[PDB]
Amino acid sequence: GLLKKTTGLVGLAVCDTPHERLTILYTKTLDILKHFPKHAAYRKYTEQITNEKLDMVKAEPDVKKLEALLQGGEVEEVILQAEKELSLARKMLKWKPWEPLVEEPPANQWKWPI
Amino acid sequence: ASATRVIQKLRNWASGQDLQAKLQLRYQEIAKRTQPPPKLPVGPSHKLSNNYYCTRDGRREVVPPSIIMSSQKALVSEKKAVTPAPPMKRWELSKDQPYL
Amino acid sequence: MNLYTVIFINILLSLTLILVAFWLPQMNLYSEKANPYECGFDPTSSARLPFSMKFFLVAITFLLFDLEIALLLPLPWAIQTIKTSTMMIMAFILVTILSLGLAYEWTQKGLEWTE
Amino acid sequence: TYKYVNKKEQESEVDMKSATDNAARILMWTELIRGLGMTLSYLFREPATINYPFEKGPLSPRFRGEHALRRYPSGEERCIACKLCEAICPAQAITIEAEPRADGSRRTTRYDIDMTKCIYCGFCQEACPVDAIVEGPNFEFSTETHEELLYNKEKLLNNGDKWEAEIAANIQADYLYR
Amino acid sequence: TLDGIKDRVLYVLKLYDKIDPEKLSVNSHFMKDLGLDSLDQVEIIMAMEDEFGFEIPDIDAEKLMCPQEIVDYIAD
Amino acid sequence: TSVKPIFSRDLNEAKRRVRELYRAWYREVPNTVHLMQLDITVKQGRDKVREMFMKNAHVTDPRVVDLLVIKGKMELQETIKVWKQRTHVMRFFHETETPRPKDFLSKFYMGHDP
Amino acid sequence: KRPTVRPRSDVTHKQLSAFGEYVAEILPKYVQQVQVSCLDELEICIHPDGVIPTLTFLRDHTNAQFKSLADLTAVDVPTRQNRFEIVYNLLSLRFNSRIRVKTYADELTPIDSIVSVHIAANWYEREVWDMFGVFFFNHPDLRRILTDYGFEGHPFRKDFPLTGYVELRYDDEVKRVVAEPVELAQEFRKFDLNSPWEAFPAYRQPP
Ligand SMILES: CCCCCCCCCCCCCCCCCC(=O)OC[C@H](COP(=O)(O)OCCN)OC(=O)CCCCCCCCCCCCCCCCC
Ligand code: SF4
Ligand code: SF4
Repeated sequence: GLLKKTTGLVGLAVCDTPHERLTILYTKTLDILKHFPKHAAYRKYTEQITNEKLDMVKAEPDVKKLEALLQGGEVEEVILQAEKELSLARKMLKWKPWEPLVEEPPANQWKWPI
Repeated sequence: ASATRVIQKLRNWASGQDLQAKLQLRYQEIAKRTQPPPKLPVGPSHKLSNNYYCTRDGRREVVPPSIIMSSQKALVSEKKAVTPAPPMKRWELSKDQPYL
Repeated sequence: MNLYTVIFINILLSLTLILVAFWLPQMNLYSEKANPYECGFDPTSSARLPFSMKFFLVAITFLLFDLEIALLLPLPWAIQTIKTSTMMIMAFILVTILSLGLAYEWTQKGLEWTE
Repeated sequence: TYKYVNKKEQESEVDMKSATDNAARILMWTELIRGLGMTLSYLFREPATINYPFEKGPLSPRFRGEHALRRYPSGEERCIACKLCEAICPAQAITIEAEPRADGSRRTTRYDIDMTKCIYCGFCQEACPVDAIVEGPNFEFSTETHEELLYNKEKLLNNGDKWEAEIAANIQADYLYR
Repeated sequence: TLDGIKDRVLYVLKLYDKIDPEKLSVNSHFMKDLGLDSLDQVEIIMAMEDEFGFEIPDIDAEKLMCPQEIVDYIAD
Repeated sequence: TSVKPIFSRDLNEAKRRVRELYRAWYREVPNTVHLMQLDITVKQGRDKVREMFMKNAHVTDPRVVDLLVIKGKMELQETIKVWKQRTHVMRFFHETETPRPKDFLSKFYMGHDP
Repeated sequence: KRPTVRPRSDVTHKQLSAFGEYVAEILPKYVQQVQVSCLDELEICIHPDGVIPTLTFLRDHTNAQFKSLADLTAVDVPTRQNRFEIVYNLLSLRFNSRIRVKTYADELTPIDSIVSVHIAANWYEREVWDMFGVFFFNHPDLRRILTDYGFEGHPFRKDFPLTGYVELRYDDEVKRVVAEPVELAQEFRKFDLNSPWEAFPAYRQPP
C-alpha cells in the first residue's frame, strides 16, 4: 500500500522492503535448525512457528493485513523478533539445552513453607 | 469575588478566558463543616441465618501450588506450540481526542 | 577631579563596608567550615585543574568582532565629512565582510561547541 | 484506548499567510506575551495566603495529632492496661507497666509514648476497646528539648483534662463511621 | 652497574626499619634466619622498585628470597 | 570436599591475588593521606593495612579468600576514589573506643560478660 | 459467586500449565519443579548454571517474549544448605503475562550475571550482593549501593540483627562522625505472636 512514514516506536526504522527480510530470516532459522538433533523440542516448535509465519508472508502481500494476521505489532517488530530468534538458535546450538538434568538439587530446596 | 469588574476584565483578557466562574478559592460552594449524623449500612454475612463461615471462607480455599516436572518425583515434563496467553490485542485509537 | 572624587567616595564606601563586615561580627574558625563546599561531601580533586572550554573558537572570533566594533565606532564623526560616499561604501564593505566571515564560521560549524 | 500527544497528522501545506503568521510568532515573541499576560492576571487575583496565628487552616474531626489519655464522666481513669495499643504500635512507641490499684482494679503504673517514634497513625485509638487513648487536634506542641517529647501517664492525662472539650466533640462527630 | 646494585639494595634493606642489619648479608635468606613473612618480602620488593624505575610482578618477587637473587634479577 | 571454585584452583593462586591487593593498598596509602587531609602518618596507615590483613590469616578455604579479596578491591576502589570521606577511613583505627579489656579480673570488676 | 472471597477462573491456570510443560520439555538440562499456584502465577525453578540460557530463551523466544525485568530479589532461608533463593520476575507485553524464574545459591556458590541479557539487572545484582552476599560473575561494577561505604555486613540475611553492630554519633575530640558500638536506650521488644493452632490444614506438614 504505502510506506508508513512513522512507525510509532522510537529507534525503529521502517524497512521499506518487507516480505523479503522475513523470508530471509525465517529461511535462515529453518536452515540452522537442521543442525539441531531430531529429539530436541526447540527444533520442532521453532520449525512450526517459522513455517506458520512464512506461510503468512507468502499468502498476504499487504503490510496491514500481514500485521493483523501476524500478531507481533508492526512488521519491524516482527523482523526484530526474527533476528533475535535466529541469534537464540545459534546460542542454543552452543548451549545444548536438550541434555538431561544436571545435578538435581537437595530435597529441602523448593519445599515451602518450611 | 471582589474584583471591581474592570480588574476582572483585565485578568480575564490577559489570561484568555473567564475565570470568575472557575476560581482558585472557595467561598460558599463547599460542603459545610458540621453535618448531620449518618447511618452506615451493613454488608452481607449479616444474614442472621444460612450464613456459616465454612461456606464463605476464602482464606481456606487456597491449596499448595500445582506441580509439573518435579525432579523429585517421576513426572514427564505433534504437540502443537504454546503461548503463555493469546497475544495482547492491539489498542484502538481514541475517538474523543485522538490527535491532541 | 570631580570624577576622581566620586570614584574615591564609592571606593571608600566599599572598603569601609568590608571592614565593618569583617571586624564587627564574631568568629569561630575551624578547618571543617573553611574547606570547599562540594555539597556535603569532600572534593575528589582540586578546582585549579583544567576546565576544558568548548567555545574557544567562538571566543577568538568574539575578539575579532570586538576589533570590528572598534573600527565601526568612529562612524558618528565619519558622517560629518563632505564625501558621504566613500564612508558609505567602506562601511558597507566592512559590515559585509564581517557577515561573510560569520557565515563561513557558521557553515563550517565553528559556532557549534566541541562535544 | 490511546492517543498521540505530539504527532502531527500530516505536514506540507504552507502559503505566504501561514509563513507570515509563523514569522510573526517569531520576531514578536507572541507566545511569550501570553505567559506575561498569565502572570499579570495572577498579580490581580486574591492571594491564597492566611495570617496564620490569627487565622488558620481548616481541619476535620478525624485529624490525628497530639495524644491524650481520657477519663469517664465520673472522672475514673478510662485505660485498663489491656496492652494492645503497644502490640499494634508499628514504631514501638508505647510502653505499659500495670498493677492492681489497691482498689482492686486493672490500671496502669506507666503509660509512656516516645513521640519521637510515633508516626501518628491512629492504630492505638482504633484498637483501644474503651476509647481511652486518642489522637487529638493539637499540632502546635513543638519543643526546644528532646526530653520534653517523651511523655508519660501524667502528661497524657494533662492533655486529656485539657482537650476533653474538643475530643468529646470530635468523637461525637466521627463515630457512626468507626 | 653490577656491584653498585649490591650495596644499593643493601642500603635499602638497612633503611627497611624492621630487619636490624647486624645479622644481614647478601646471601641472607629472609624466611629462615630473619623470620619475615611474605608481606614483609613484598615491602622489600617495593623498596627495590622504588630504588629502580621498573615494575615487576609477584611471581618474580616470590622467586626472590635473598639480596643476591635480587641482584641477579636486576640484570635480566 | 567436592565443591566448585571461584577464581582460584588452590590456595597459592589465591595468595597471589592477596599479595597483589596488599600491593595496591601499600601504594595507595600515601595518596589517601594527601588527597583527603588525614592527620596520620603513612607508617601507621600501612600498619593498619597489615593488621586488617592478619585479622583473617587463619583462613584456608580458597573461596573465602577470594571473596575477601573481592571486598578488599571494593574498599580499595572506594578509597582510591573519594566516594568515602575521612570519617570512613579513620573508622578503621577506632580512635574513640576504649580498649576491650582482654583480662578476667577487669571484666569481673565491670560487667557480667565473659 | 460468593462476594467476600476472590473470583476464580481456570483458563489462565490451564494456559500457564501448558506453557510450563513447554519450558520443561524444551529446556530439560536446567529446569526443576515447574508449578502454578491457586492465584495463577507461573513459577519455574532452575539450576544456577541455567540462568543465562533460560533468561535469554524467555527474552528472545517468539512464543515467550519476556523482555522486561520487573524484580530480581533474594530470599534467605537458613534451613536449607543453599540459603539464598533468587527470583526473576518478568513480563512479556506481547501476551500480557508474567513468569517467575528461580534459582538457588549459597555464600560460596555464586551465579553468572545477566547484564548480557537484561541491563536492568545491574543495580539489582548489586543490591543482592550488598544485602545477602551473593557474588555475581562477569558483572561490570558490582559494588555496594545501599549500605554505607565503610560497612561490614549483609543486613537482609536472617542471621543479621535488626539494629546492627555499629552506631554513629559526632564527637568533639576528633571532630568526626565516629562509629561506636551499639547501645540502645530501649531494647526492641520481640513479641511472640504465632498461635499454637493449625489454621490451614491444607499446608499441614506430616512428621
Ligand atoms: C523599512 C524596511 C526596513 C525595516 C527593517 C525592520 C524589519 C522588522 C524587524 C523585526 C525584528 C524584530 C526583532 C526580532 C529579534 C528576535 C529574532 C528571533 O527570531 O527571536 C529570537 C529568539 C528565537 O526564538 P526561536 O523560536 O527559537 O526561533 C529561532 C529559530 N532560528 O526568540 C527570543 O529571543 C526569545 C528569547 C528571549 C526571551 C526574553 C524575554 C522577552 C520578554 C518580552 C519583553 C518585551 C519587552 C520589550 C520592551 C522593550 C522596551 C525597550
Ligand atoms: S488499648 Fe486502651 S485500655 Fe488498652 S492499654 Fe492501651 S490505652 Fe489502655
Ligand atoms: S498513632 Fe500509631 S505510631 Fe503513634 S502511638 Fe498510636 S499506634 Fe503508635
